[PDB]
Amino acid sequence: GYDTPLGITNPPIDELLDRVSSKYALVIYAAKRARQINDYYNQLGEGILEYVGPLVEPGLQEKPLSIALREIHADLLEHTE
Amino acid sequence: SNNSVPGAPNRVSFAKLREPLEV
Amino acid sequence: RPTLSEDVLTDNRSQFVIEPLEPGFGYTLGNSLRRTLLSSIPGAAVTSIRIDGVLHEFTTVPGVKEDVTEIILNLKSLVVSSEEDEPVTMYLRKQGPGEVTAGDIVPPAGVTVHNPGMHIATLNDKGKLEVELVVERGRGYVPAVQNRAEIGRIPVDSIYSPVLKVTYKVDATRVEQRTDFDKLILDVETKNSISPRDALASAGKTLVELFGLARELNVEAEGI
Amino acid sequence: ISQRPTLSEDVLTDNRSQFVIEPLEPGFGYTLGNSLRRTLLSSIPGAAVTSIRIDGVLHEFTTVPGVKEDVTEIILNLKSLVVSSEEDEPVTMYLRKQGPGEVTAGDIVPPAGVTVHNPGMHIATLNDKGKLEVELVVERGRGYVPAVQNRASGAEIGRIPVDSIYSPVLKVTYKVDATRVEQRTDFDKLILDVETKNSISPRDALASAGKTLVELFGLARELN
Amino acid sequence: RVQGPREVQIHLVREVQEVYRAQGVSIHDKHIEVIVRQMLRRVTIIDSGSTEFLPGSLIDRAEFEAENRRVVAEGGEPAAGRPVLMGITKASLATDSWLSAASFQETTRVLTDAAINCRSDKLNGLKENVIIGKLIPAGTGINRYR
Amino acid sequence: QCGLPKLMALELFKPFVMKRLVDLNHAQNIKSAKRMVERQRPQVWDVLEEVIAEHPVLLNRAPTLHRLGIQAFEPMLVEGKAIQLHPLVCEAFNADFDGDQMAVHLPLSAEAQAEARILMLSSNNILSPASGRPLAMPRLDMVTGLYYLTTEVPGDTGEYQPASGDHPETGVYSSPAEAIMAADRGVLSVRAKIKVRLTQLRPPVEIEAELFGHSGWQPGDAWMAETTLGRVMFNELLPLGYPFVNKQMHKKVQAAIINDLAERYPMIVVAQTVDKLKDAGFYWATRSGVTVSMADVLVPPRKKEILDHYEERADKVEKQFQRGALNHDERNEALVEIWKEATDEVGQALREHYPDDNPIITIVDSGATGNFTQTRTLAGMKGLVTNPKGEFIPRPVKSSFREGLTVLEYFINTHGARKGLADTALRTADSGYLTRRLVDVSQDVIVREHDCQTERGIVVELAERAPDGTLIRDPYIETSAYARTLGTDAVDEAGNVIVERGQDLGDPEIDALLAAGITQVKVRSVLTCATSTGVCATCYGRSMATGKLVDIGEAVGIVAAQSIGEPGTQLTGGLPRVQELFEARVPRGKAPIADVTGRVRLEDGERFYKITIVPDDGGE
Amino acid sequence: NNPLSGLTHKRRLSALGPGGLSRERAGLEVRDVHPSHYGRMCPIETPEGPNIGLIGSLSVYARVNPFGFIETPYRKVVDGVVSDEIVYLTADEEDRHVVAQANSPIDADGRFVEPRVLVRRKAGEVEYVPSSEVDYMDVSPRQMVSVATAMIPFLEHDDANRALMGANMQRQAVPLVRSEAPLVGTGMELRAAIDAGDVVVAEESGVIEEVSADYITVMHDNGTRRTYRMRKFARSNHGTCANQCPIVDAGDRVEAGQVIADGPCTDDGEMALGKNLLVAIMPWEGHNYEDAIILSNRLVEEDVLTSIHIEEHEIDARDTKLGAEEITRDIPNISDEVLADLDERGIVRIGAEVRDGDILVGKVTPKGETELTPEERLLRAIFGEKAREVRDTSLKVPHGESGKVIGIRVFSREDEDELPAGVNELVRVYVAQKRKISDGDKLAGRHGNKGVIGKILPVEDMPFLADGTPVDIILNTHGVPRRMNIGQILETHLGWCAHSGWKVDAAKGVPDWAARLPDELLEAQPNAIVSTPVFDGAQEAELQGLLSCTLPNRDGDVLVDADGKAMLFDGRSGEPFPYPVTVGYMYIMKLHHLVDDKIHARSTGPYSMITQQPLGGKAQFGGQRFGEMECWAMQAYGAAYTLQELLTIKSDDTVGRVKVYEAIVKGENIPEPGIPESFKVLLKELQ
DNA sequence: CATCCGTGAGTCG
Ligand SMILES: Cc1ccccc1NC(=O)[C@@H](Cc1ccccc1)NC(=O)c1ccccc1
Ligand SMILES: [Mg+2]
Ligand SMILES: [Zn+2]
Repeated sequence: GYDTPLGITNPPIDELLDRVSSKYALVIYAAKRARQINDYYNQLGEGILEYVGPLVEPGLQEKPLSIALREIHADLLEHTE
Repeated sequence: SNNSVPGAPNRVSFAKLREPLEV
Repeated sequence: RPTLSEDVLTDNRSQFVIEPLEPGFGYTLGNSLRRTLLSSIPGAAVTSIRIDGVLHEFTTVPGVKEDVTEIILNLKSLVVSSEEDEPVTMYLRKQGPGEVTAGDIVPPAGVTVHNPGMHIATLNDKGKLEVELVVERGRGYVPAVQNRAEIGRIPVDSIYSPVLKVTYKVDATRVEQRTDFDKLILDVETKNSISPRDALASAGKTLVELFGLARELNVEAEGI
Repeated sequence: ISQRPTLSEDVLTDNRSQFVIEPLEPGFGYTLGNSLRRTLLSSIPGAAVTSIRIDGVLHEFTTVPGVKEDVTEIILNLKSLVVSSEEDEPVTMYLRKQGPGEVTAGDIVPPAGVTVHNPGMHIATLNDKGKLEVELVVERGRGYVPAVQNRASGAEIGRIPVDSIYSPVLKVTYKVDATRVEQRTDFDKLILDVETKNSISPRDALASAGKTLVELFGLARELN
Repeated sequence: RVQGPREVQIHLVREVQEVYRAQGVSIHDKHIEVIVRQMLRRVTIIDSGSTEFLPGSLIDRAEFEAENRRVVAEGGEPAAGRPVLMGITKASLATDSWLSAASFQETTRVLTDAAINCRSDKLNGLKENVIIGKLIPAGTGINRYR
Repeated sequence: QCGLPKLMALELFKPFVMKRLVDLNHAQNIKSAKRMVERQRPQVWDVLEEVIAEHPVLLNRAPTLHRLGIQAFEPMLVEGKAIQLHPLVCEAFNADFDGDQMAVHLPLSAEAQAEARILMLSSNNILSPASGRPLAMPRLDMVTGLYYLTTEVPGDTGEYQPASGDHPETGVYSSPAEAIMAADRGVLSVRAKIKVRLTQLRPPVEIEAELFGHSGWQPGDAWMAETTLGRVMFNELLPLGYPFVNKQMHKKVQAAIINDLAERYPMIVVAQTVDKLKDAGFYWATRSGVTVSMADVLVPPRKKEILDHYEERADKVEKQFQRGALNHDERNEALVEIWKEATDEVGQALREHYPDDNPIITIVDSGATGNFTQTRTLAGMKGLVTNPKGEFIPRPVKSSFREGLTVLEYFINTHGARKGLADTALRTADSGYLTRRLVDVSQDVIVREHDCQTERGIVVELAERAPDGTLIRDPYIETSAYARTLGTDAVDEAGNVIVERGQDLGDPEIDALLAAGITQVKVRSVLTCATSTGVCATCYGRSMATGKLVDIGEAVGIVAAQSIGEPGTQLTGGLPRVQELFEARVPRGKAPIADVTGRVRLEDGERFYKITIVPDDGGE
Repeated sequence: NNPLSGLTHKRRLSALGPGGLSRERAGLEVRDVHPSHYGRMCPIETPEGPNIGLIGSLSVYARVNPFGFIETPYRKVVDGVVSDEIVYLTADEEDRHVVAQANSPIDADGRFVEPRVLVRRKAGEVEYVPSSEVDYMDVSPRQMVSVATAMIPFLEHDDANRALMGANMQRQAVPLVRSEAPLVGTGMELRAAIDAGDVVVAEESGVIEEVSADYITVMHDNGTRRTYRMRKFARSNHGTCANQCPIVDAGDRVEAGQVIADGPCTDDGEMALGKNLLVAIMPWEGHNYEDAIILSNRLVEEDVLTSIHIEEHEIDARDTKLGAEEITRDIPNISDEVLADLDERGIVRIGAEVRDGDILVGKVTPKGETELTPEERLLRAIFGEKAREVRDTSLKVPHGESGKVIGIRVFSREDEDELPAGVNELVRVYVAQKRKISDGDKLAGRHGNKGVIGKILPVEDMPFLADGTPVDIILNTHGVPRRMNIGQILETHLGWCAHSGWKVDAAKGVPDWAARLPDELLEAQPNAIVSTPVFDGAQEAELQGLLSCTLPNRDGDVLVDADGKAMLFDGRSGEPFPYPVTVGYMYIMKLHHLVDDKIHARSTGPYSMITQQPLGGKAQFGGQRFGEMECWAMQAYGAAYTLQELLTIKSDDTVGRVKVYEAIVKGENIPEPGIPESFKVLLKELQ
């Protein structure tokens, strides 16, 4: 129980850290996924077989990281070390 | 007064009287 | 750009958003609009009470769980709307085992109780309880010593005001290239007597009247 | 526990006049006078110089032959120039004076609907062989608006943008006589104080203050 | 020599602490210990034995007991060892990477020696990696997370 | 967040803006887009607002003495040319505002922004990796602002009064809403003790049990309390679910509250709560009435009375040296003692003479800032000055600054003052140099494994036995035991184990062992645990920042190095001693130790000390 | 920076240099205050940095003797009787004598009051000594100090630590559009400004025959004339504004040695490094927290803390191997809109206003006839536009810089202007800026109480006195007892007394506290100038008394009490602040640490020739240094990818930095970092 | 345990 997280505090890092081994692991976890999304939008322009698009509804001009970091909170992704 | 020497504005000074020599 | 008015809700209270204000007018409108809702709105509350089995305050009333003190506090929280300015009187009597509420109160004509489910005092068996209430009309908040029959009359803190608690913050909105414009957010909690949205419309009409005095002189220049 | 519509009295002095307002809510006079003080000091409309031009002068940092001051000091003297214009659109004044003698604001040629209120204001001490041909533009506005904004518009290289201090208000304060005697005689008496720039009357200033605020608090009364 | 390796590690840690304690600063013993630990990771060679260890050389306890694990299994004499306390400057110099030690201190001395012992550097350190531009083998650099 | 100047932003996100300029067709190519950013066309300002959207930037402040010297922030555009910093992180950067400059680095790679927002965000690193203590906490005006309203004033107005005579009980309100309406009218003081019924705050643990039986308090459940209105406003911030605190908010108090929330409540709660505290402090720091007047700084009453006494005690010592009965080394060493004692007595003179109203003392005693040694140097006396050698000077500075030091007084104080500034710049250099040595020495130390498995640990003396009786907490408890994990089950007299092995010691788990009576625990250490390369996780234990077990891959060596060097500036043993240790030099003091235990044989000579030891077990 | 800055510069006493010592060769003995410094070298004036101790200033009254030692004036005491005969003593000469401190009480004839007096003795030792042994006594109390130090009112109340800064900082002050003398002074302000030589003094007595903004002419008694030419809007060494304005009106009778025109930071011939502002000692909604400063918008609107700065920009036209650089209005691929502010030559026109990125002097150079791109050849065939052989080598306005072009200087080899070998035309364009005080600009008092401007509130948001007068500056209470510089507090009190005026009660006699007060001060006007000489001047007694003599305002009401405090109204809420606030007038200087200078940023820029790393310096448009200490910070965090990225593609990866730029403008992903060109140099340097 | 030579001795600007 808390106040609605604003901006870059959202999603709440605590619930985010629950879904991962440690801080460090979440970083590569999120970043590599963001690297898929920006790939998908660039490849969709001229090539099929791109990585899966945004599993959640993209916010207006939302950064690829912010997207990935949200769908991590939705457990919609799989985690491999 | 303080420096009643050149033609300056009067700046009133709290002091013991200082007459040894001007700077 | 002319300024907007917005509202995020809750049953008893709500937040209002006023933007964009000219730079320096957030605070100019701030503390004045709060002191109005808390003070410049008339309602009805309790001025004084009387208890039958009380000749002094320290002893609790025969047959009642609560002390003399805690009963007063529950009573201050009672919400009432009287139709006549002049002071009326309502009685509340109940005996036997059980719990006394605000629905048990016998109100005069044109006098309404707005929270009949409010707990007041828990009576046990062989517990007798008769209370005479004195209802007045006023504004804001009035101390007890200013309201001091001398056969057991108790001076009560008068919370005439139908607005309970109001806070305000002044952020800055970015209009055009200017990041100077003030955005006024306002929190208002009212009794069960009047909706907050209505409390503002009355508090605001109140102030419009004051500044009329100034404007009457020339109505020179302004632009919206 | 009383009701009385409020008053708006006046005790005057030529440049500044105290305003008395009573009877008001307890602990209200303070946050009510301030709401006017913030309206006056910032948002009372008026007129002042925006840009100027001087014979043989291409920018702010130079000297006119025969004059004791530099252009910077001349522009800096011109800041204190008190002007009232009626033309909503920009207007052009003029100043031309030669030979020995001191130039003032009385040597300004104000067009129709433009009046100087302080002709005794020193501007420049033109020595022998000193000639000064100046051209001042005067617009209407409110608050404070910087010079730097003029040059980007498309102004030709000759013009010298000057900072504008439109506000015709000088110094505003207030005091409050709150009767706190234990009774229903508790109220607040507000004494506002306004000093102007002899450009507009203290009353007219407060009048435009009221016209502004009334238009603002009126959105607090409109329904959703 | 009098109270043995473990006792000297708890000595430093509290003498260190007592100085910070005096000035109101509280560091958790933990951090001090990490440092002290690095000071005692080498022992000195008393007798060479069958090992190729030059006597009077400060060698890693890992290397010393793994070369004495290889020669014990080979049939030859194991080197006799005595624990030795190292200052952080000396210990930092005695690092496995000539890269790390050159960038530390006494660069010209580091080089002249490493160029003689034909020392190869296996680029597996924080300093070593920062230099060459490999991700540092720590945090989001270890293969586990990477 | 941080205030990144508009101009600063446009040049950092310059390729990012030329990207979205040619996107929304403001420019036809990448070459023109450049010419738009350089010409500062009005369009780019609306574009830049979108470009910096939740794209974190790195604020750094030299000299970087620990890892919190670089932090990440959500960048906010702001008019003006200066960088706007959040008040709380000042403690971390050690950055005041007497002109300090900070660096801003823009992380480009997807991983870089990731590492920023997650590892390096200011809202995650509230705690000190060195000590676990809160660094982003109320610091100056904040604590003074909070310390104001949470103070209980006796005869203050609106205070609770019992019933007696014809007037009932004065000072009992129905709700916080009422008490607020009271101080607005002008009857209630926010610092006066009153009784109020509260509906949205959990009561103390001791009173929730008495009033509910620990039935689980609920938002709506009423109860009565004896506090001040301001103390109530304070607890609305912690907020619900946290046990009400009825004390005055000294800094150490507030230090505890945050540290408790660090342990129990999640990170995003602590960040949000600590923001509520900052705003609260400043509003009330404004209305604290904390101000410095010449009036508020007073000279002690017995000023010349006390100083004359030690001047007579000194003239007696001077004349006792005049006859040659005192050695020259003893004369000064006694004169030092005379004047040292003198300055203490001047200090006492102030504290009792000074009201707790006094803003100079109101600032000192509140843990807001300042020492009383400053307040003494200000109003009482400067005291002893330091020789270039370092020894204290026989002659004292009798004048305070308030009175004005004499000419000769100012000269010698100036001598001492400068030598301080010089040394201060020398130790800082010796601090960084030591720091860099520690950094290289512990680089190959990373948390590599989750468990070394060795049952080896080291003893920690948790408690000290009391002669009268009872148990006394060891002074070293915090730094030596609190963050460790156990390597052996801790058992009391009974066969009952109190804390298992593989368990992180917390605040209650120490209290369990402290109440059990056990006074020694074995804990997993970095010293003991033996892994191939570096160390495991288990032994290190609780990363002082995270408040949880250290993550696998943490550069706990460098972090340790920083932790030791960062406060290196603040020393007198001293910093030389610190180096002398870490470098393991043959010490100056070179105190001898016993080679074998036994009976001592003191045979002192006036010319030389000799120590013989008869071995307890046979021996020579 | 200012006239004082220059003055103190000349009196610097530096150990550094050839025949002197290195900064690394200096031990801790050289640098601490030696006792023989007294009345010769200032113990307060010295740098803060690594140069501390090695650089000092010469004390006021000290002179140099032909053998190069430092002498100082001492009054002579025959036999307990003070003589007006003065003899200069060298350091060792003074050791052999016995000297009395200056402020020791003296008879109207010249004799001492007490037998045993305070005495300075050889080796820094001090002891009471009977007056029969007194040889000499100090000339002035303010004798140990330098000229700068002597300008800090209530110096004996500040810790040497901040008194030192307060000294060093006065020379850091910036000349404001016009200058106000300080309400509170020490008497040094006059003599300083004059001897500084940045004002205008009259040679011989006479009458002003003609006065202009340009020059002052004087008619001497002997008939001869001397005309003094005013220095107008000149660029300093540090770009400050040395502007001289005449004081005297036409036909004034002026005497020799009188200031007839003052210059930068000078009012009526007195050192004016700042303004007299209305101060409020109080915390205010956190915007003054940690030595931050809050300002009234009055100071921006009224140009109170506004200054003028001039930059000098330069460019030349040389002989190359492809021809010779020619300066011309004809610049390759440039609209007539960008050239709209140039003349026919290619130079900016005087009066024009310039932004950064704009052109000042249009210069073109012949480019090397190398084979143009096969992709650019084809692009010139389509549009049929022949390429020019002249690359634009213009002089553009550097980042940050902006202002009005107030002068052009041109030097042609053609017009026989003797240039160095190879140069043809050389242009210098001078641009001035009227810098209003902004957020981050560094203000300071004379007491080392520095700090940057945190916020500039509207004039109505400011806490104000009863009569409605809004304050100017709001200083934080917290940063005051800590620093031990309460002389700023005394300056505030005396400041307000000097603002309102005062009048002691003469009925029932002259009050006992004001019994030492010189007659002239028992009555004072609103805005009256005073002097509190160092180790003299007002005492805490007189000050407290003077606080009660505070004359009422125009409304007939006293505004501050005898505590020095006054009640304030929050300009935001309206409600009155609960407790009385210390209020007065403090003298604030504008220092040369302005954000318009200090702010800097760089995406991509120029690069190092050898190491292929970014250059350093705002002038070179270089990047920040992410150094060894800063690496450890990343490492401790465990942010390896950030750290790597920093020292690779963000620095000296030749192929990476270019390909990361493309990845950003294309909207693609950040590539993998290559090999650091610095490391490739190492291996070749080792080779 | 004490000498002689060689190498350290904060950061940005
Ligand atoms: C002792 C010393 C060391 C370094 C610098 C100055 C001094 N001595 C003083 O400052 C003396 C005055 C003096 C100055 C110059 C030559 C001789 C003597 N002042 C004091 O010893 C002193 C001590 C306590 C109170 C007041 C003055
Ligand atoms: Mg600083
Ligand atoms: Zn382990």
